[PDB]
Amino acid sequence: WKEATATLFCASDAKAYETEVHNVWATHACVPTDPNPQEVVLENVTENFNMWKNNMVEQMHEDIISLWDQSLKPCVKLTGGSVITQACPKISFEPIPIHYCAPAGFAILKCNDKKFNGTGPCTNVSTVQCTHGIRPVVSTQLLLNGSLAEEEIVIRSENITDNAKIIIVQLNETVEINCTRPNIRQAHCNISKAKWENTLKQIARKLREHFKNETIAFNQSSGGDPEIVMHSFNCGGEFFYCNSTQLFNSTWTWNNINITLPCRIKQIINMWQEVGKAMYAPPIKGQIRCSSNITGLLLTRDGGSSTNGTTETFRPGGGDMRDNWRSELYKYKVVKIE
Amino acid sequence: QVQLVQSGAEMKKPGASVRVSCEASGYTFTDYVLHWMRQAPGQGIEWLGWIKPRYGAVNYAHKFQGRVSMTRDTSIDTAYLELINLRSDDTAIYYCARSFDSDYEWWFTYWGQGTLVSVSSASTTPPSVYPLAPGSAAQTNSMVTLGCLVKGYFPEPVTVTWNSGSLSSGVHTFPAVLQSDLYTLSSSVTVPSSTWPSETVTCNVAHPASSTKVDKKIVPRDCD
Amino acid sequence: EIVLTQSPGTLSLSPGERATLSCRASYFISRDYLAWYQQRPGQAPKLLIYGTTTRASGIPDRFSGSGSGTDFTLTISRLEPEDFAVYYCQQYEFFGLGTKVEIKRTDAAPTVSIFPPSSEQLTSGGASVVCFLNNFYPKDINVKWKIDGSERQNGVLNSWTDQDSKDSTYSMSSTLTLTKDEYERHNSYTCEATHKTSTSPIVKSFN
Ligand SMILES: *[C@@H]1O[C@H](CO)[C@@H](O[C@@H]2O[C@H](CO)[C@@H](O[C@@H]3O[C@H](CO)[C@@H](O)[C@H](O)[C@@H]3O)[C@H](O)[C@H]2NC(C)=O)[C@H](O)[C@H]1NC(C)=O
Ligand SMILES: *[C@@H]1O[C@H](CO)[C@@H](O)[C@H](O)[C@H]1NC(C)=O
Ligand SMILES: *[C@@H]1O[C@H](CO)[C@@H](O)[C@H](O)[C@H]1NC(C)=O
Ligand SMILES: *[C@@H]1O[C@H](CO)[C@@H](O)[C@H](O)[C@H]1NC(C)=O
Ligand SMILES: *[C@@H]1O[C@H](CO)[C@@H](O)[C@H](O)[C@H]1NC(C)=O
Ligand SMILES: *[C@@H]1O[C@H](CO)[C@@H](O)[C@H](O)[C@H]1NC(C)=O
Ligand SMILES: *[C@@H]1O[C@H](CO)[C@@H](O)[C@H](O)[C@H]1NC(C)=O
Ligand SMILES: *[C@@H]1O[C@H](CO)[C@@H](O)[C@H](O)[C@H]1NC(C)=O
Repeated sequence: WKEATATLFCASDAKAYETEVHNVWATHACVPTDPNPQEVVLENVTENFNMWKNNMVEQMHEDIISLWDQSLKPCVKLTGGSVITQACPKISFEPIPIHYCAPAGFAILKCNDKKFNGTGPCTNVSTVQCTHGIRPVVSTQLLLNGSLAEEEIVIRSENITDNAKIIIVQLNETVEINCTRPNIRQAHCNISKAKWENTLKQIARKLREHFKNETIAFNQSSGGDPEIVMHSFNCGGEFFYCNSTQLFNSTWTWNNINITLPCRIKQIINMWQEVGKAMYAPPIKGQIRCSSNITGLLLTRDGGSSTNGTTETFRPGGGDMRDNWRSELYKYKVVKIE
Repeated sequence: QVQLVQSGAEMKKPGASVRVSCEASGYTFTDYVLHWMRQAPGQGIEWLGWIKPRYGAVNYAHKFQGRVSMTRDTSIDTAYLELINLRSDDTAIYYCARSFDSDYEWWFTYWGQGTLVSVSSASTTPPSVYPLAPGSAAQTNSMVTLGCLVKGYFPEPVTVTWNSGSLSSGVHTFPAVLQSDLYTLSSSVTVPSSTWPSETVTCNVAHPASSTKVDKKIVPRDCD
Repeated sequence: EIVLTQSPGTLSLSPGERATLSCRASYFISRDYLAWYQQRPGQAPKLLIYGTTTRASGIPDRFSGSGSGTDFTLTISRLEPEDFAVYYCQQYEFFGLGTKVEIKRTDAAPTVSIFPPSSEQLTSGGASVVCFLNNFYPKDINVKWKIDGSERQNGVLNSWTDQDSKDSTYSMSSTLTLTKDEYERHNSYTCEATHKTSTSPIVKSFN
């Protein structure tokens, strides 16, 4: 019973006849998926898991860095006294599922408790050879094309009373978000206003389960780099930055129409992988369209002593994409075999 | 060696804005949360918020929303705090600080040297210096207490010595007091009655901020 | 929200004695994180204890920590002179209001003395009357101003010193500032100091 560092390998069903860059990377760097994957239930162990100290995330992070570093073609790169210009053709970009697999002598433990809060003992444990397929969606504020909670919404935090620790919300029902750059940089995303608010009611109640009978407010981002103040994501190689203010402007107490978010495709970005900026070429022409599933949220709670109203306010944060991967790797740990 | 070096003291008028800097060294700047705190005269320590310098995420105390802006320059590993709508009760010593530990980021081993921020409608104003000698009819004891009143100056500090420091017995220097957006303090000295007025006793006041250096000889006074 | 109540507000102990500082939370705050800090005059606070019990580097052996997870105690097994300073407890963004540890000395009576306004200030339109309360202990003391027999409370500003490094006493200043117009109406000004020695205030006056 121990978290030991093995070098994982990846597996995928990448298609050689696809131009999408994830396929090329996983084709060269991964092997095909097990056609008949075997899962083994264990002796009713209470093994401790700690999604916040899970070495898989660093390894997965490196993979996406490698993928991004050999697939994406920024026109200019600014990194510590260096600025590198290269050809920057448009790519075909649509994430594919990647499985992480333990090498010989190791295994992956899987937590199957439906209400696992992210840290602590798991009572329904199983062993697997590889993870489920995880789409490596790089985004902020909203997690797209991820995994759903199977029964109820789950709130996960390394320590929820420490306001400096990020909070990961995992939904149990997808909310579809439709973003289009209509057939050059003005674009928009639609989300059901009613479905988002009905979702907010349950999120607020779940958050309220620790902060008992307090009024819960969702409010817009307080500041930071463009990467974290807007909902950012990659759709077809273009970097969308959507004003999410209209999503996080409501209050919920012990008690259809679309929201269209104004977005812009930016050529100049601050890099998530490393401190620096990158410049990409202007958007393609033609209709740009991506439909994603909102599956979770990243929230930060304002700290400090209480002024008047019982109100706790949460604003989206994020930026360190290790937490994006964590939102998917929380149920796994790598172990050496007896 | 982690070190945080802040900019020097500032004087500002009410309604203005102030910028305080915090220079980091000895570590990977983006790896640790940076917090901002302040300590008002005679009050407790107040946390304003923190910034995570990697992406500039911030968290502002309830009472300072709309008043504070926190930013950083990662190319020179320096963080900056901007405060707007200054008012009288923003007068305080400001500190940036970080924890030595990355799991719990509130074990404050490393602190800046502090920045004094004085907020007043007044500009730099020299003190009036008045001698305190006993009253004509003051009773004479074996010892005599003399004083110097240093009223209405800005900013701090002042220094006081007695007979230009050759007497380093019997000196008391008192904390400054607020009275009209300016500071006031006083100093007492106790000497034997047999040695004054027969020999000289002088308070030496120095107010570097106004290039002031004053000597005041204490002689008994006859009311005019 | 965590509310941290520190006690006492002021701790008066002789050097060499053991100090016990209290921090009481308004609900259960665990044993994992609560920390104590030291602050000396003119310096930033200094971290003393973290995780309830673990001394950092350079912290003296005489500091030991304990606590139930709601209430915590800092023990200074034998106070040295340099340990007399202000002490805070803290967890996350929440701080106690501090405890001052000070030196107990003999009940020295003040050498209270009063000084009338200088003629220069009267010529300037102002009139400050100054009373010094020198070399007293303990810190608690009361000063009363009187003008021509009528008690005056408004317009008096008082300032206490820190403990004297050589003789371990405290001193206090009292300044009465009036306008020349009001000051020049009344005749008798009196400063009354009350200390446990002289039951009834020590009175100094001028006309
Ligand atoms: C992470 O550290 C926190 C400390 O901030 C530990 O949290 C503490 O957990 C207990 C049990 O859930 C909480 O008890 C209850 O909390 C509410 C909050 O107001 C209080 O009103 C109740 O009366 C009761 O005390 C406790 O508040 C909470 N926080 C503190 C400061 O004690 C948490 O267990 C730690 N987790 C890990 C994995 O280390
Ligand atoms: C998660 O489980 C641990 C196990 O003790 C518990 O301490 C912690 O409070 C739980 N978190 C929430 C949000 O309930
Ligand atoms: C989603 O969560 C809510 C409460 O968190 C629960 O009532 C609902 O049944 C869940 N939906 C599904 C499909 O499990
Ligand atoms: C998004 O587009 C898909 C496909 O056209 C559609 O099925 C879905 O209802 C749309 N949802 C929203 C919220 O626009
Ligand atoms: C969205 O736009 C409004 C005004 O156009 C602005 O006030 C708000 O701050 C923006 N939201 C974000 C998250 O930038
Ligand atoms: C903020 O919330 C109010 C109340 O729901 C709404 O009327 C207003 O349009 C919202 N504005 C923004 C910018 O979110
Ligand atoms: C959001 O925060 C601002 C100030 O930070 C406040 O004025 C506003 O009422 C808040 N609204 C909500 C819905 O939290
Ligand atoms: C999510 O998957 C859909 C599949 O049609 C794709 O169009 C969309 O671009 C994906 N979203 C992200 C953020 O990768």
